[PDB]
Amino acid sequence: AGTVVLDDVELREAQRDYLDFLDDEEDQGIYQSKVRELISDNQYRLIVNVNDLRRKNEKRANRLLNNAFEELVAFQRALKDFVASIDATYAKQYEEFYVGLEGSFGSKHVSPRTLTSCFLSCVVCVEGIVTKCSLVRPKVVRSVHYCPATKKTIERRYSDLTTLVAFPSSSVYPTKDEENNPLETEYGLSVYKDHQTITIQEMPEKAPAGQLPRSVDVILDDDLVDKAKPGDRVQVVGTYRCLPGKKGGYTSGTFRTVLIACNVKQMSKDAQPSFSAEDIAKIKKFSKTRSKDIFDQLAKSLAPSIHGHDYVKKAILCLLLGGVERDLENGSHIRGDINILLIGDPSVAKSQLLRYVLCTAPRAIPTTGRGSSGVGLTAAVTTDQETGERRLEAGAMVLADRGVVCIDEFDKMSDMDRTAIHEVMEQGRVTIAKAGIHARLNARCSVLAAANPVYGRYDQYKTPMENIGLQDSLLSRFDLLFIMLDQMDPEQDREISDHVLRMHRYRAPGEQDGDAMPLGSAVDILATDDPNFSQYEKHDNLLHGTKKKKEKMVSAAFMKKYIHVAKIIKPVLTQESATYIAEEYSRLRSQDSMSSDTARTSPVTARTLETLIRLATAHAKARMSKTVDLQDAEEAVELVQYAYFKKVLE
Amino acid sequence: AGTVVLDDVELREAQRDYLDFLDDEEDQGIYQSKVRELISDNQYRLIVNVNDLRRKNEKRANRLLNNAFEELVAFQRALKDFVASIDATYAKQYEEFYVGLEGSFGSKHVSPRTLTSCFLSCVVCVEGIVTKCSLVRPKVVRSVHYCPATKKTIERRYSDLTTLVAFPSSSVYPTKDEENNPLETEYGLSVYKDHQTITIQEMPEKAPAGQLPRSVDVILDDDLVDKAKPGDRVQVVGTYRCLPGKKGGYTSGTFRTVLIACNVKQMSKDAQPSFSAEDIAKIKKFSKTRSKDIFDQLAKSLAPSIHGHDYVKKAILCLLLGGVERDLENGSHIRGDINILLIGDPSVAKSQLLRYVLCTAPRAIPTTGRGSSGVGLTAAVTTDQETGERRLEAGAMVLADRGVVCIDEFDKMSDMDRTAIHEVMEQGRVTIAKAGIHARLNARCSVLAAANPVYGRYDQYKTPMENIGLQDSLLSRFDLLFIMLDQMDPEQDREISDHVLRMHRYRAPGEQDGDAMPLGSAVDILATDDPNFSQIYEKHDNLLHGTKKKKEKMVSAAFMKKYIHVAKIIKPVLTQESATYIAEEYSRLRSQDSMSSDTARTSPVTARTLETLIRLATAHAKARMSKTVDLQDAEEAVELVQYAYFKKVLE
Amino acid sequence: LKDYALEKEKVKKFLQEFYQDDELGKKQFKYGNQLVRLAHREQVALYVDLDDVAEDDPELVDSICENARRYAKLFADAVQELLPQYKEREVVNKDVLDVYIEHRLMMEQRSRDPGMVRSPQNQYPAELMRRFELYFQGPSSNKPRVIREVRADSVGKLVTVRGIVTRVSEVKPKMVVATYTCDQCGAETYQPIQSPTFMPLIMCPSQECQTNRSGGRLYLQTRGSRFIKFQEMKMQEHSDQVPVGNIPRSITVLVEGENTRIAQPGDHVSVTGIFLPILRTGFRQVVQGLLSETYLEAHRIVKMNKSEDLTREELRQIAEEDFYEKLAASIAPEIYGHEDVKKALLLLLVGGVDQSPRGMKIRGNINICLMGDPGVAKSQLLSYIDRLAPRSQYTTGRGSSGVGLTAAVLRDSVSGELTLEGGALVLADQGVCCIDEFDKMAEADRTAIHEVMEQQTISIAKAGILTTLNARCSILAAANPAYGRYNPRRSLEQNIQLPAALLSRFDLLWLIQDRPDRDNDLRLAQHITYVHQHSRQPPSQFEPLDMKLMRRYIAMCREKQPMVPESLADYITAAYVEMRREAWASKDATYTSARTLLAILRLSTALARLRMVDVVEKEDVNEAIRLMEMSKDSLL
Ligand SMILES: Nc1ncnc2c1ncn2[C@@H]1O[C@H](COP(=O)(O)OP(=O)(O)OP(=O)(O)O)[C@@H](O)[C@H]1O
Ligand SMILES: Nc1ncnc2c1ncn2[C@@H]1O[C@H](COP(=O)(O)OP(=O)(O)OP(=O)(O)O)[C@@H](O)[C@H]1O
Ligand SMILES: Nc1ncnc2c1ncn2[C@@H]1O[C@H](COP(=O)(O)OP(=O)(O)OP(=O)(O)O)[C@@H](O)[C@H]1O
Ligand SMILES: [Mg+2]
Ligand SMILES: [Mg+2]
Ligand SMILES: [Mg+2]
Ligand SMILES: [Zn+2]
Repeated sequence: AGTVVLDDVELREAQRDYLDFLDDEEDQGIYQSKVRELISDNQYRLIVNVNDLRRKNEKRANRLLNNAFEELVAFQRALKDFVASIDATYAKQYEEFYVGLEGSFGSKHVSPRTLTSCFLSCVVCVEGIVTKCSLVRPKVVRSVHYCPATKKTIERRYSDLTTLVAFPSSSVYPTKDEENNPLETEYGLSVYKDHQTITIQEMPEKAPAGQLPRSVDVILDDDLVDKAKPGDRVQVVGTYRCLPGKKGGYTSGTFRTVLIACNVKQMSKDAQPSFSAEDIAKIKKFSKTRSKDIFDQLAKSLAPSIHGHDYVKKAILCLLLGGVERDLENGSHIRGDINILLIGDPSVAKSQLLRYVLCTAPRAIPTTGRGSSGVGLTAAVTTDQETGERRLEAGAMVLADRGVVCIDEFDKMSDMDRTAIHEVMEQGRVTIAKAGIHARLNARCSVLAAANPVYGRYDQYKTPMENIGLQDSLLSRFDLLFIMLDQMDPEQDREISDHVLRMHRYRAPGEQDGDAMPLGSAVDILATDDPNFSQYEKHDNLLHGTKKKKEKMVSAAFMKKYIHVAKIIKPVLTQESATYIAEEYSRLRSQDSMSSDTARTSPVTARTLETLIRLATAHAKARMSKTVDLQDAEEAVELVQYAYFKKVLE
Repeated sequence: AGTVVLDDVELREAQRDYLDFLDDEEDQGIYQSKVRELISDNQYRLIVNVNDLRRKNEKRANRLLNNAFEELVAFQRALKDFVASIDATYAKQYEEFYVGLEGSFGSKHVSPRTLTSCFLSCVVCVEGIVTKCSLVRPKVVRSVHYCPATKKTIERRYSDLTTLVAFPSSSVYPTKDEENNPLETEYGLSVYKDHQTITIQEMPEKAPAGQLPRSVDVILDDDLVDKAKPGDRVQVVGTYRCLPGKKGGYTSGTFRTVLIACNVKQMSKDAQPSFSAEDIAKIKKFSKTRSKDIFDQLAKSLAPSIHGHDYVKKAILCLLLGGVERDLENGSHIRGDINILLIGDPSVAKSQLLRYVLCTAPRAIPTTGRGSSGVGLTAAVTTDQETGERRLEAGAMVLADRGVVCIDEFDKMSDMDRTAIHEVMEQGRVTIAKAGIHARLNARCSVLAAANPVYGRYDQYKTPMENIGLQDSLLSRFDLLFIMLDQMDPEQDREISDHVLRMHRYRAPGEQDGDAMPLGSAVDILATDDPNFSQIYEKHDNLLHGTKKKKEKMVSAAFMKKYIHVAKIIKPVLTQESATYIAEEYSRLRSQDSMSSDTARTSPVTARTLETLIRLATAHAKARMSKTVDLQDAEEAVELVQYAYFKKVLE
Repeated sequence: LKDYALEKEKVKKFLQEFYQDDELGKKQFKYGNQLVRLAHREQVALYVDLDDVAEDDPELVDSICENARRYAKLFADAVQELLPQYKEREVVNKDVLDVYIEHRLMMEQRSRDPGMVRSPQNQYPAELMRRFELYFQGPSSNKPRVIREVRADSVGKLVTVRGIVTRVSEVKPKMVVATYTCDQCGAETYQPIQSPTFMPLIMCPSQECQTNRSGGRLYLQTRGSRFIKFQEMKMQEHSDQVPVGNIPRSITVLVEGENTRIAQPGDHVSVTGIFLPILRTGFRQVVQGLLSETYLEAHRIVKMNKSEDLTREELRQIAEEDFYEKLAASIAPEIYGHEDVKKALLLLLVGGVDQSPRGMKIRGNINICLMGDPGVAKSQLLSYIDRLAPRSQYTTGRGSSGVGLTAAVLRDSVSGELTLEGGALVLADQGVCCIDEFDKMAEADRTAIHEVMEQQTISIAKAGILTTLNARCSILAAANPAYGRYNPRRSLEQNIQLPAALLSRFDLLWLIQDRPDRDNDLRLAQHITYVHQHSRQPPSQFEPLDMKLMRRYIAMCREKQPMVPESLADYITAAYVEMRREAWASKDATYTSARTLLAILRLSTALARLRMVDVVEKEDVNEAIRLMEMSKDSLL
């Protein structure tokens, strides 16, 4: 053969439609700005919301989603044309520009179980958990060969025939000149694109509870390779395709299918935020208006469904803001995470606070007493069994690096596990070694833990030392230790019960009118978008989640935005704050700090001094202060003074 | 496997050298002018003299003559670049611009016999005669297809793998879409180049005597195809190459070789002369300065080695100049060709006049009395024997179209041959037919014949009718008849013997140095270039041993050739004074009482004699470059006819 | 794109006339002298510093870095063609490879007929005849890369990466040029080897066997063939360049030649090399295309921060009477207090001197157990010493237990068989093993540590393994004594809770208790707030030494074997018998044995090493005894 096409009508029309869609200037300017932004960010993939195409062109959107390969070829040619129009040299740098897809794939949004053969050559959106990743390998796309005898230089092109027919002429590597002079390959002048394969499995929480998991293979090519690691929950948008078998004279009719990714995005749509100019202005005004009691307002707005526990909510706000790590020049390290332990009577809502943090913070990992044992909590070392090499496996605390581990039923863990937690809790790292490999994994996680005292209910007539069952070294790791009692006072009972009944009465606004909460039975989730991978008035409207209109509460979305901005602040200890903190620490170390019939809940060590510093720093962050002023220090000291002592009754 | 050459150092150097040679603007821009000129007249092949390339870059010259395709493709890339620089639109209008070669090939000048295997892939110059041309076939170079099912149009290119390995995927003609939808070809959108194979044989007069002839197959591609016809003596320059066999599995090691032409040229005698502006100025000067006696100056300068026969020489000049053909509106035709017959005693230099006209005139064909027999003289009809069809074959008088047939020993020619040439000698065409084919071939020729009288010698005492053994129908279409008579007068013998002995003592300057013998033997010809296809011209010959001394010069042979070429194109128009004089002259010629007793008619006077008065007057006017046939022209015509048509019978 | 003849002329000019003033401001033609040494077979590896090339041809450096195999070949050719004119005398034929080379050259000149045109396959391959290796020291203008980020866009480029060596194979013969001989002809055939595997030749291609059309079967031979030292190492990302939720990424480094035997497992290295592919033939691959493995082809291996391989004032502070105190106070200056603890840790870094009398080895290593209350910088001191010591390993709790401390047999990758890999105590052999949370260490590990601390070996007789490992490592342990806290109501040996054997193995059992104390708590809190405020320890009288300088001083003190005089024997004996009498008489004392006397002796020899004297003096003994006494001071 050797035929060329003379202005194919469908490809011409498609490229015209796609370039019309991309050239957004008479329209809102969205994708024209996006293409500028990839030029400036020095990238060559544009992610296109398919809903925008449906809005602009139903016919393109449907044809693209149902005939993915040639449509995507048209739309990448149109993208290259458009990029050249904006900037021809940038378009000259990259051989091809790519298009990823995003948005709402209605029936094309599948799971690895539901990705059947009717989606072949369609765009699909598959969600699952990465079970295995291959190594990132380079695949040669253009080899350059020098002939030392003739001084000639040769280039050979290898087209991407991953899912196409590949005749053997298409894969020969040149080794000889025409008259059998040897060629030497120019590695630096050749072009490679790196290639990866991952397997996506149906998420265990979404799989039918009875049977074995279903998987799909995914080919990742350049820009997309290291986007996912084993254990990650990801969306992969791409084309579902049959791979060719080898040449043979006989075939079973059986084909091996893969998904060729055009886009990979993490479930952590909570690990990447989006700030508009108005959002930033709102944050700045919220911080400037009341730069004194802003912390209290944020704390009291934290777990609105839980009544009470004002100090505990302040402490959780400090944990969510964190301190600042000290990275000394000689490589030494002081941690900047706050670890909190909640001891208390049954049914005082400490699991509710852990659940709130789980649904609120980014990179938050849940774990219960005996459901994460040994190597499931810190890292593990296993042997590859294919290459025979040792590999690392990240446990709960490595996966929560720069995040939170919410350890529920902390008292029901084994002592082996609780002593494995020590190094992560203080030095923020996991050190694991077998013979062929030794690593030091970063686990810079804060620990929010909830436990019951020994005897299940807290005895008020015993010291907190013997109600908590924890040894002093472990207790020292937790910088704040809250005893949450069930004081059966009638007045506090009235407060709690009125609150609880108001939350049991609340009905969502208009969305519901007397109806039930759907179970979400695995075909309903694929019907809509996944909120996990999905795409701000500073206050909530008041109805009866609160009794009366006397004090406003911060919006959850705005609070996420505000805390994300404030977490980056690095306030500095001022000399007055440092002197005050030092004096308070020396007072607190002393016996006069505790009266008679009051007892220490946890020991006061140098870790308590860093606790004061970290709490004061978090308080300063809440105000966006850039300095740790005396008010921050005294707030931290009252937190510590509250948590570290308990009156014992007779 | 599909690779591209990122860097070919040799190709870069070659293309740079060829573009440098072509730019030429600093070096009196000869190829600059040649390329602009091919752009002007809408060609796409540039004929390159390899002597110029050898001057400018000898290393390229050797590489090109010895590695012909590599260097020729480099040189055609360079030529396309040069054309695009001069004119990008014309350059894009043609896909490929070809380079033909010219000039002197040292050992690369061969014949079909000496073209051996040591010349494969070299540029060679081969001279010979065309034995068979094929039909001009189109070869598809780019096929365009349309699928009505999907409205798609595809195109598929076919590289010229004539002398390269062709894999079967190279020649598959697409019939179906990938979905097995029928394709239909767009013939007017597809590109075809035409193709022809000829066979060139060693020339019979160059081959070793008695051996069988040797041939070479020659490939002609677009714009080179119809350049030769069977029986032409051509010079072909091309690459000598071994043709691929068909995909076998067993090979005998034998390859068919072929010449891939890059240029074809005819005998340069028949080609349009090159005319420098000084030459046209010299011609205009000649014609204007000497007008009354220019005809005699040209005539006596015709065959300088032949002494006397001044009227014969005037007539032969008229034959070389010709009358003007009349092409009436109703298709009727009147010939402008002059036919001349010389009858004479033995050894009166009439075979020499025939030979002179053979040397001088363009498109002059020799023949002897029985060397041509009918079919060999006029056309022929044969059967192709491989297609079963009738094929026309041109004989001597068709090949002499717009030329001269110099028939020698015309009397010893058989009667049927002369009957055959009756129709050509008046109508200038050959009517030929077997049952499957009929044709009316153009043979617009003038016949110059030499005959001997009956009894071998002319008898002064017998009537010229009784002495020329030809009938009035044959004689009457010979519009001038000259009895060249050997009178043994002693003073005439003085003159002739002096002239002849003087011609037998002359040595050519420089070439001859005192005792040299001229011959070369069957290798010396191929050692140097052929003076038959080879590419400052004075007016009068300098004085020499040809003439003693006098106040009357001798027109140079080269200048006379250029002058006659220019003058032959003229179409002088008969004026009314000339017409009246010629009419009354003819009426007087017909009436015998004007002519003396004891004076017989050599040839009859018919209306053909009037037509020849007109033709001779027109040729005279052409010589003066008049554009009108004046009374001097008519008088010269009448005096020539008067001299020729009557002879004194003695007793 | 570029003419390699011009480039070879460029590199020839650079080699011939590049000069510096390296030896005391003297222009010396840095690469000409090395070419001389290479021509005399006195030097094998030539390292071309691309900083030098950039000094006078920066675009040559850019070309080198963007196609590095090509320029390694060009530089090797230039050196080959320059060597004959830098030869001043005759090589003494150091080894057998040289004998082969000069026999081949002799026979080639003997049957030369120089004007004749030979076949291109009828000479010696260039790599068969070199005896030199050429490497690049990448320009300092190229920033070091992260192993994760060395990808397909850097194939064929000269890159530098940094990492920890996790696994390095043994040096093995990799064949470079296979040499065969014929049973018919007496010529040699040569097969240069680029692939990871080769198919040995069968027939010889010699001219004399092609003329004879004989069988000419050829025989593969190690004798005339050419091999190179070859190691394969894995190298891991540093903890500080791994992304947030990830594990470190390994790269395979193919080390060969003079670059072998530099990196051992656990070393912090910086590797310059070319990033190259290995074709992945064979594997019936899911994806069509030419997929390949990658590796780093090593050019320059440099051991980094703690693995790193003096001015008159320097010797001035070494000879200063307070050198010991200054070094000890440089130990983690961000931890306040712990002055004598830092002195003891300094002695552990220096160590005593091993004695081998009449076939009875007694170690010189010093072991220290910090058993303290919570939050007293034990883990910070352990981590600092791990950062500082040259061969240190840090282990915590039970994350590296069992074969993470001892060895395990592991499937080799290079050939494929069962190779022994060492754990922490092998990677820390002749260094420091920091064992944090010692009291919470699996009992099998504790028994292994028994044998390590006294015999300095690990004996294993499990199924796949029957070996004795060298573990000559000092042990720096940290523990909490009993229930997290020291309580005075219970004796030592009850809140120490170490068996007398394990307890006695430690030269110093340092007790730390943080009893609250108002002014002391203020001093600590001020120190800590300053550290949090400026990311450094507060200014003091003497600025603490850099870790590089501390390493240099400790290393100099290491090869300083001092001896114990006969004159001190009575003084030392009296100190020992005294310590032993308090142990017997006291009712709150730990186990005392002859190991206490050996502890005196090796502590005092470490002090003497710190003074860089060759004889232990009474003050060294005095300070050693004071340290042993302070180690149990907090219980007073
Ligand atoms: N202010 C409050 N105090 C106590 N319980 C509350 C409060 N507000 C709500 N609750 C409700 O109490 C119920 C039980 O709380 P939860 O299960 O979180 O208790 P818990 O402390 O985890 O108990 P346990 O220690 O046995 O796990 C929850 O449904 C929660 O909604
Ligand atoms: N007038 C003349 N001037 C010069 N040469 C002459 C003349 N007459 C005869 N000759 C010489 O006589 C020789 C023979 O002449 P030629 O062969 O042309 O005679 P011819 O007339 O053809 O004889 P025939 O009629 O027998 O064929 C020629 O070489 C020619 O040079
Ligand atoms: N002089 C000092 N004494 C005690 N602690 C200090 C001192 N200087 C700093 N610190 C702080 O102590 C904190 C670390 O606790 P550390 O590493 O001491 O635990 P540890 O000694 O191993 O105790 P545990 O027995 O509970 O494991 C560090 O953040 C460090 O900044
Ligand atoms: Mg609970
Ligand atoms: Mg004759
Ligand atoms: Mg510790
Ligand atoms: Zn042999």
